[PDB]
Amino acid sequence: YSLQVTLTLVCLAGLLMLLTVFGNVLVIIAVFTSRALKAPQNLFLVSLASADILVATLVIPFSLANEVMGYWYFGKAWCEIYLALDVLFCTSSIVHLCAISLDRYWSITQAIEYNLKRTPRRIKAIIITVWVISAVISFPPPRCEINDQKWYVISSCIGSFFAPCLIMILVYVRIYQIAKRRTRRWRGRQNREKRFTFVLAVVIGVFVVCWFPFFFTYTLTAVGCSVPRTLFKFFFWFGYCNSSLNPVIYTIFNHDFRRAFKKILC
Amino acid sequence: DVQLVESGGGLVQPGGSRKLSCSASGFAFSSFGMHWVRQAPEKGLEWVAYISSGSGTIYYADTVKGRFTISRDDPKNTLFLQMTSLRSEDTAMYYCVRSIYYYGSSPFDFWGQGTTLTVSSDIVMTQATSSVPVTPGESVSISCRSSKSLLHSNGNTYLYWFLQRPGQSPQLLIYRMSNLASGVPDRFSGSGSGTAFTLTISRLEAEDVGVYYCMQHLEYPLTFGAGTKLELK
Amino acid sequence: QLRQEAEQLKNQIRDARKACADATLSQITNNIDPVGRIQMRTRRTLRGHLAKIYAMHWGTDSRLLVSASQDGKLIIWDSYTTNKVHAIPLRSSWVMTCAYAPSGNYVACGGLDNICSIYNLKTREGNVRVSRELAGHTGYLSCCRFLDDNQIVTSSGDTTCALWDIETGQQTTTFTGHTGDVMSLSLAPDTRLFVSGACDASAKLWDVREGMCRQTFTGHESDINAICFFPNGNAFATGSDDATCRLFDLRADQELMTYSHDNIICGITSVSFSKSGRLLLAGYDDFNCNVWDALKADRAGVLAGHDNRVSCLGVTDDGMAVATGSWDSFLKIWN
Amino acid sequence: TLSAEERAALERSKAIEKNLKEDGISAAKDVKLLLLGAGESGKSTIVKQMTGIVETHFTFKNLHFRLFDVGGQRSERKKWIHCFEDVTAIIFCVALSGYDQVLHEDETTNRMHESLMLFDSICNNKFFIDTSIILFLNKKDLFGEKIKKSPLTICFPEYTGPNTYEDAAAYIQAQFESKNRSPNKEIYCHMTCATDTNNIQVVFDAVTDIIIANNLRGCGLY
Amino acid sequence: IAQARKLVEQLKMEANIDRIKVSKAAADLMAYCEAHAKEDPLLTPVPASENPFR
Ligand SMILES: Cc1cccc2c(Nc3ccncc3)cccc12
Repeated sequence: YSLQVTLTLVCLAGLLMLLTVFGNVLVIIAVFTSRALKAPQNLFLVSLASADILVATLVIPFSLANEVMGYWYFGKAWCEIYLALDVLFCTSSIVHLCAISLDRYWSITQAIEYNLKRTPRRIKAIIITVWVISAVISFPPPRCEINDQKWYVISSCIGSFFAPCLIMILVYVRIYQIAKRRTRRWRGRQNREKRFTFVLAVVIGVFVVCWFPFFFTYTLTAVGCSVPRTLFKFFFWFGYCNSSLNPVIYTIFNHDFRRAFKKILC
Repeated sequence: DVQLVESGGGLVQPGGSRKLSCSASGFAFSSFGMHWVRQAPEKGLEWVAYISSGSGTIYYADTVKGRFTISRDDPKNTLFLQMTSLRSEDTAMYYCVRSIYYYGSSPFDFWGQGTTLTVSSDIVMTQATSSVPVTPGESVSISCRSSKSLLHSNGNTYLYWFLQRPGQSPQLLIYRMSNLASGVPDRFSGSGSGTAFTLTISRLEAEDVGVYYCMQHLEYPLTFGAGTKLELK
Repeated sequence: QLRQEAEQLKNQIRDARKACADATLSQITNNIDPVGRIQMRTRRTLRGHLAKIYAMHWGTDSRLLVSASQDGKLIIWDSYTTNKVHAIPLRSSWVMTCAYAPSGNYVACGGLDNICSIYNLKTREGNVRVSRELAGHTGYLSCCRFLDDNQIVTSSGDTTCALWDIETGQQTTTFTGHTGDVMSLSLAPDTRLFVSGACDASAKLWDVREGMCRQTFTGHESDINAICFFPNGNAFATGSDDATCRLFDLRADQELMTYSHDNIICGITSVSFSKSGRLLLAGYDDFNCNVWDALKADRAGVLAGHDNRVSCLGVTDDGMAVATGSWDSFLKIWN
Repeated sequence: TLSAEERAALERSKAIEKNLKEDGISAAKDVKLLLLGAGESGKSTIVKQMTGIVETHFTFKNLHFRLFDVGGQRSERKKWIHCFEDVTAIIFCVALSGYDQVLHEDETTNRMHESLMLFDSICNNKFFIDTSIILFLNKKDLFGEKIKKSPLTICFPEYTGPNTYEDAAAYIQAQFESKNRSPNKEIYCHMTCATDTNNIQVVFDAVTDIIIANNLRGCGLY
Repeated sequence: IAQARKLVEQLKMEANIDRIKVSKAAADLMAYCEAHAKEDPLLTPVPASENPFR
């Protein structure tokens, strides 16, 4: 492997881990320290931040060690559990994003009924269901590689990314259509149209641009195309990097969160 | 007003089972922790069990453990005690006592009339005296001794004094060896060090004749000293 | 004609007050040494409420305090252990004032329902019950204070204050002349006189035994939102939406000192004095409470980490701590 | 650690905390509305349709409403106004008929102008800066009779419009809609004949729209 | 009429207040503050021990 570039790589990934943990814990605090943030829906954000902190803190070094060291020097009795835990954490983050999107959609449409049914008990039930589905999907499978079973890989990739991606796309397309239909003083309204298009396109695009390449390229390898070469590692790294940015997308566009972060910083 | 009635006692052959209950009326029973206190046919008082206000905390004595269970049903304002494998020495007199725990509270303030039952380490409070010759119109002091200091780091010494006139249920007199229970004559006064305690009775009268018990509330199981009786030479 | 008589009096009396005015607190207290930089730190945070906290009061034991918030509930706090002793559900959720009986057996609350409710804390049933429903006022209740276990003084939007006999439930006295919503009152330590501030930009001192105003204090540019007596019961300080605090001397009938800063532009919601009276604390609409030197008229130290308007502030009888309540449903103990 | 007495006290405090949280969560479901009329406005009629603060609550389509009106509060509204700051919405009742009626105090104060000014003061308040307002223009029958045979010019001198009547109603409706500086806050207006029975429906629709708008603000789609 | 008469009557005795010298009043306030300043805990910080609030 590299002799000085390894220092550049290890340096860069430590940077990543730092940024991730920092932002996610900032959220967990703001949310836990802000009275205006005492809403049942923010439990999803808290769970997502906790999952991302766990992944960044523990899974990254083993994958940072791997590639850098160049081989699995750690206990070979750990690859079968390291890979599964990585899969579980990433799928849990994705499912948390999908559940947050679904809650937003159900709050925007059928607002009265869903507000009647926006109990913290239901919020916790959804959180536990997400974690249990994440555990179920991850329960099966001098070196360590990811699972290569075609059927298992295809099923896991499909049910862990493609379904939540489609659900998020549909819900946010519906939300965009609703906002546009309700869009029609006038300068403020037209400014608001532009603002919402943005906040949604960013949310719709960061997740896709960060995960679709890996999962696409992942299946491509599984289906047999396997054209991905080295770029897969870049796609792999783009996916984790996505977690660090994840809290920013879901918290910056909310004033109650922006003011809480400003208070915390100052 | 506030009163507790319990009736579950009777002639029970050894090794049997029985259920005891006292119905609480005239107060917010659901907001009070309840205790069961047993008195032997001859003399003495001893704590039996306790169930928290929310029924989330339960305690028992050594002998009670494994045979007695304490339950409550706030809707029906009733306190329950289940007895299994009753022993010959278990024959005694049972009281159910209300108790509310918050800052400046008066636990063990009200006691029931009790129900009789017949069949067939820990802090040692030591009321040395067992009888005190006294005459009306003269003062009298009764001392209580403890094995370990009752003075907690809080500054409260959890020492209690009860008076049980003959043929009637005991009544709270002093809680924390410095406070005076509501509706109690001012002549009573409790004071003492962290291990030794006493009382002062001024212008004693025939109405105060009875037996006094000192109990500690520092930690479970709650312990009672034997009593000190008063007479009329 | 009679109006002209009143004016000429207002004129002569003013020419007479200015006469008993040669020096100023400052000139006399220009050689005392500054208190320093008071740096109090939150020691406890009571976080049970779910809405704005509008009033609070300490018990005479200096350990228990009662706070009222718009969520229609009264909480008795054990400041030492941050435990909730009692939770009183209010019949009317619009409570804007609360008081603690000096004996500690009763707690009174009132608000936008125009009635003052008295709660019995010591009962044979071990629950808090409403003992009396003092309903004689026309406007909203603004402040309450316990003269003793059976007497309470209240202020309302009627521009009047009343003294009540709890057992009888009848106003035994009434104080009229404020020509403006009375917004606060304080009881002198001697317990025979009290003062109240009103929206008419004036505060009047009343004699409880008699029932008539004796001294009227003016020179305040806006409403008055808070009033408190000096520890010796010989002066008092007032807050206001004017963004300024002031204290007056009863025997001087005059303003003594003004506590204002150019940087500070907002109303004052509450004021309080330290045990020795050297320190004056005042809650501000700026989300923070400043501390002023009593005689030097200098902001000894700003003191607040609250998230919204500091609605109520109170110093313990032992002076050990100061509690601040804010519209963020949080109570903080500073020491 | 702590003694048995403090353990019991802490258990009691925890039970109190849990009960308080449950009560707060249960109470947060209902919607609170502030009713702000002006004298002879049709606020009494609205309340009938369904000495201090008067609270009227009702349930419509499995939704609980809490409507507060401060009518007996003759004190200065500047104080105690902040109490109803975290309120779902306001209800404002203007009498269309007021167009031709100097205030009873006969201070040459056009009934409508007093309402226009009162509405402006209420809408441009520090608090209630983001609280949507439900506006009711009742007594259409009265306005309908008066709008013919007497010009709205008396109230709005710069009428520059057809005297009768839907157009007059649009002029007054727009005149009320104006003086709303803040964006992202809509005023829902309705014409009340004093005998309609769908005002509950209109308020329910306004409240549902307000809730939807609030939920779309949390998603950051201000 | 009646209101003006009541106001004048009230002022008849609100200007009768015997008013002490302001300098002496301020001096008395300062003397009380100095005398009672020792017991004030907020003015003079107390040791961490004997502090009810940790
Ligand atoms: C099916 C699945 C779901 C989630 C994560 C997986 C993973 N780990 C990654 C992959 C991309 N970025 C970061 C971590 C490896 C292999 C399969 C995974």
